[PDB]
Amino acid sequence: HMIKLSNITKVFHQGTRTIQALNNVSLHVPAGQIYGVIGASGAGKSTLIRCVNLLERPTEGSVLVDGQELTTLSESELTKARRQIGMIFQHFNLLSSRTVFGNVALPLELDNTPKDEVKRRVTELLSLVGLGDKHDSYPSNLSGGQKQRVAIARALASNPKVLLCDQATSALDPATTRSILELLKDINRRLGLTILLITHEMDVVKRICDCVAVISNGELIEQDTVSEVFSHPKTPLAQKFIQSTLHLDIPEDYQERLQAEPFTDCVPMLRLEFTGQSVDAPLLSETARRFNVNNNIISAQMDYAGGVKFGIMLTEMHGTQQDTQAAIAWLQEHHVKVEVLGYV
Amino acid sequence: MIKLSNITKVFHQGTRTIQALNNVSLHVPAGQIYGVIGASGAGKSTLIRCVNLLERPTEGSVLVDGQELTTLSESELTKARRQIGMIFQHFNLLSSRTVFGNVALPLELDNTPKDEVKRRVTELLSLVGLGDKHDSYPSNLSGGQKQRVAIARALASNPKVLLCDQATSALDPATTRSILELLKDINRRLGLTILLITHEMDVVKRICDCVAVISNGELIEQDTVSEVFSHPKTPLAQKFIQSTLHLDIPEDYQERLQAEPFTDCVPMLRLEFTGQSVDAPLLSETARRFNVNNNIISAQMDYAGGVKFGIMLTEMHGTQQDTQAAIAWLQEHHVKVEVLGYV
Amino acid sequence: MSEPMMWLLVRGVWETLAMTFVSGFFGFVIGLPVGVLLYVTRPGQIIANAKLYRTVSAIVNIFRSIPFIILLVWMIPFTRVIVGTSIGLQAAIVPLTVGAAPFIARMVENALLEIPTGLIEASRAMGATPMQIVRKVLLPEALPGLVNAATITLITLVGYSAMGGAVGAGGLGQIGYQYGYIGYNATVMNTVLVLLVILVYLIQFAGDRIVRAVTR
Amino acid sequence: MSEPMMWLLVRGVWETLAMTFVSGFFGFVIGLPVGVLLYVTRPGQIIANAKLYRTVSAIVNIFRSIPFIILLVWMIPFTRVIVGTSIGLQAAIVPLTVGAAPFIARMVENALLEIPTGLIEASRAMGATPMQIVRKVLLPEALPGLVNAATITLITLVGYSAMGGAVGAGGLGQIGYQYGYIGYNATVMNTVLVLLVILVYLIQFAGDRIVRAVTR
Ligand SMILES: Nc1ncnc2c1ncn2[C@@H]1O[C@H](COP(=O)(O)OP(=O)(O)O)[C@@H](O)[C@H]1O
Ligand SMILES: Nc1ncnc2c1ncn2[C@@H]1O[C@H](COP(=O)(O)OP(=O)(O)O)[C@@H](O)[C@H]1O
Ligand code: MET
Ligand code: MET
Repeated sequence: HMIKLSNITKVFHQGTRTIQALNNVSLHVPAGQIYGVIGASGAGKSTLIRCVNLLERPTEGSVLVDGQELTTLSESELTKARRQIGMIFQHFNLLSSRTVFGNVALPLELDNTPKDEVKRRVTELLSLVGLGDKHDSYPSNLSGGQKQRVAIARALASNPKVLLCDQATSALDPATTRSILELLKDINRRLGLTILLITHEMDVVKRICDCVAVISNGELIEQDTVSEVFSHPKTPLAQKFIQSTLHLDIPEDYQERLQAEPFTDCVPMLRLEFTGQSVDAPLLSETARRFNVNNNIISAQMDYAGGVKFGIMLTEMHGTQQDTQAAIAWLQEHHVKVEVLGYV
Repeated sequence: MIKLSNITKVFHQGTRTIQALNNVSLHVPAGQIYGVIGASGAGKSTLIRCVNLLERPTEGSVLVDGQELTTLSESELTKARRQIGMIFQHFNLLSSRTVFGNVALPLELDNTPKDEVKRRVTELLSLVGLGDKHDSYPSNLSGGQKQRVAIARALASNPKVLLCDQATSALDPATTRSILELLKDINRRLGLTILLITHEMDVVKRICDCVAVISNGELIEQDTVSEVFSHPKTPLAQKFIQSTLHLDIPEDYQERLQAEPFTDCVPMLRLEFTGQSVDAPLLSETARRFNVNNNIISAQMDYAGGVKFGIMLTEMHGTQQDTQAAIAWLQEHHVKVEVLGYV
Repeated sequence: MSEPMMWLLVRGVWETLAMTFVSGFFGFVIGLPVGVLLYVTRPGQIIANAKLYRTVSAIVNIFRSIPFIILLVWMIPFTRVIVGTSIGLQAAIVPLTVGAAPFIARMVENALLEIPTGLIEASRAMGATPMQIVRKVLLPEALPGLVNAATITLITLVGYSAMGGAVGAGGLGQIGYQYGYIGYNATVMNTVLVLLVILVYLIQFAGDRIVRAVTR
Repeated sequence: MSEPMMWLLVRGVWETLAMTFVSGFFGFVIGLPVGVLLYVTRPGQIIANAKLYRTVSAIVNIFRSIPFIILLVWMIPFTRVIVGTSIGLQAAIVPLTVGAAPFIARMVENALLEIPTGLIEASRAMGATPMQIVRKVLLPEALPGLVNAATITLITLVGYSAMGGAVGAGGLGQIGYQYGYIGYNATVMNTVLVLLVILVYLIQFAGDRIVRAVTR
């Protein structure tokens, strides 16, 4: 009951036409947990995350952060509200004129904070983010990673209860994203900071998120624990993103040769999803012996998401139509979700 | 077509001696697509320019179509550049011109009949599927559609060479596929030599016959794409052959991984496949024959220059007599078995 | 060169410096608020009025559209009304500041447009009041732009106080007008001109040396 | 509102329009080549002369620096020699031309710096002569910037012409000086001023409307 966005809808009257950004979006982020909202470019990730802070006004709905209604509020009270919700962004939005020290200090000077308390507060957050070294530097000097730590430190300046991330590592590279995401996680785990997160990369969700919602055109299609979404994904669109966190490519020549209608001399290529219980079990070797079947494994990968192992396989199965149907049955029996992609 | 010989180039910027390229010599057979790959700052940008002499080599000699281009004059160097068409990363189109006229430009530079410039340009646009979009200006066009204009312009003069400077560096994988795919159908149809530089590897596999690998000034390999992908000579090439095969090795195993054998252990292996092998149901086959259990971790197969390729990591549960017999069998079948450690 | 002539140009150079800097100063005490309150009313901003903007923009465009000499001559009645005089140094510090303000506002608003908008968005996220973001974030980020606008401002105001010297503002503009147009003396005309180019190059050098002093 | 007054005043409008456009025209005949001469001669660029560029740019600088009044009057001895007259519009479009030429060449250079280097590299690879380059690629690409630059020159020459009223070039700007500066009539001052603001907007809109249609 940390943050509760209920029925959030935002619409635009930008030109001669009215475009709909979000539809009855409802999400609840438990206190001390990390919630990621994932979606394609244009789904309303940006608008949604902005409704929490009320940089954007939801046409209709309810924004309840830390228990307090935010939608209807006095402008002098929204400022009192933002001292609990810091924000970080894709592009870093750091002031080019001020040192990393002053940059972290900036939200504090917005309240009439004493100069003596400020310096103590700033150094700790600079020591926390790993920039305690670079006290006297300007954003033009810092690398992408450095700059993002500053922005996080700055958001953590007001010692906020909730942290929002607007594609925060969408600009940083793979090597750096992980350390920022790990730093961002540690702050949550070590300090209990509630984090809301939007991204378009599923790699991001699985690395640090505890719950996850998949959004497509303003509507939420799958909404559940990270573990349940990475194992037993109920949406085809949801599968697309998961199958991307692991790099599972079907070689160009297969999808061309592969056809959904069964033909003479054909064998089924099927993709298998393993949930935690079956991921480490050598079931494809067992399946080879028991039912006298030959599996041509095209590609396969396993990973962890939400503290739960999972994995996916792409394979064509050779054998008798009776044998094939039998081993598939043994896989479904052993918590491996079998799904036939067609025949080749 | 293209024979760069012992060419060396060093910049003069700010009392710094950048070995842009160091003792570089490259030969390309007429009508064959040849690629050059390297890390940023390696010298491929400087190099591809050395072909049509947009950059002058401080040492060495360049001959295209047999004729040397360094020993030239300014007006004779233009006449020679009519045979070396070039395309660019940033698509470099005149926003003031239309698609048609933009392609007519290279023909305009050297005075040509209006009807002939219509005829010529009309061919090349309908060839790239832009015989339709004649009237559009580049502000309107797509990333790929602009590159199709760039291509159509490079061939306006009807050249013998088509140079590509990171042509798809800032392009969509679907329209990267299509562009590389378009360049390939051109190689075959016209006998056009393609020499291209890139930092992307996906492109090397996709369209190259041969490939060089250049670094810190000097190009250190030069084999078939196929041969280089399977059996890389330089540690540099190993890195490039690593980016293509998406081989995510789990983080969890390292704390669990041992350098030497332990009681109740199963070894962990790295299997590398080649050609027809990649499609053989080999792990289902060893599973029966030697009554061992492969818990399969990771697998990716990839066409890399006209040869199929594959790699996988597995545990192998079973007896020590069953294991050495299956591992031996796999090796007898041309699967490269490398043990990594134990779990 | 006369001995009275030397002690005269010195007063000219003084009257010239006094006019450009004071007018520049007043043009900013006015233009800077006009420019900031022009930026904050643009569509999508903190206080976007498509109606208020069109007005404040329409007047500056009109004033800015009026050639200075004409603006000054037409302002002569107001000048005498407010100064009590039409002739002099402090008489000219009126049409020169009114001449300067329309230019300053456009530049200030344009300088503020260099600031990347997410910086505004970031400010609000922290809980910044609309007045705070101006003095805390906007002016500081556009400071090199503004310091640069001021240089370019002072310089147009050198050319401006000069035109004033043909209609009685004094300064080096007067000395070049009397002794270069009406009655001609060679040493007198040339030293006026060379004093004016040096004054511009000094005003440019000083402005740049301050812009180069801000951290990238 | 004397009809006869109106009939000249109508002359004045013609005197300004003539001065603005004819000086503008010659400003570009001097400006376009000095402008490309700098850009093309830039250090990154193909001609790559610092020694020649330094010279040309510094000449442009010391002229841009000279305030127009002090230039116009200083040029009189020279103005007279060329035309035979120091008075009248025809002598005046001479210092009006040298007023705008250096102002233009820097606009032209900057208008050419806007277009992506690499149109040159795309251009060179096709066998393009530098003469072919400038004419076939450089200029056409810079056209929106060239048209916008001419609008700026013309608006500036409107304001530059009226300053000629004081030295007696004689134009709509002069009607202002005589009636506003010497013998104050409120109908003719209001009428001269309003006519010039209208002339700026017509120059802005003619120019702005043509640029809108020259981007692609
Ligand atoms: N400031 C804005 N002005 C006009 N339309 C907008 C604005 N922001 C978003 N939209 C529209 O609303 C949709 C919401 O998506 P957006 O907020 O951009 O999130 P995402 O990061 O998923 O694209 C966008 O596809 C866009 O069409
Ligand atoms: N015109 C130039 N002047 C000075 N240095 C250059 C120039 N062009 C490239 N370089 C530098 O010298 C090296 C030449 O490599 P380059 O030709 O840019 O190949 P790549 O495309 O692999 O970067 C690079 O490190 C680059 O930064
Ligand atoms: C790219 S790994 C190739 C392995 C083969 N498909 C098998 O079934 O064992
Ligand atoms: C998520 S891939 C799981 C494959 C399984 N462990 C097998 O080898 O049979």
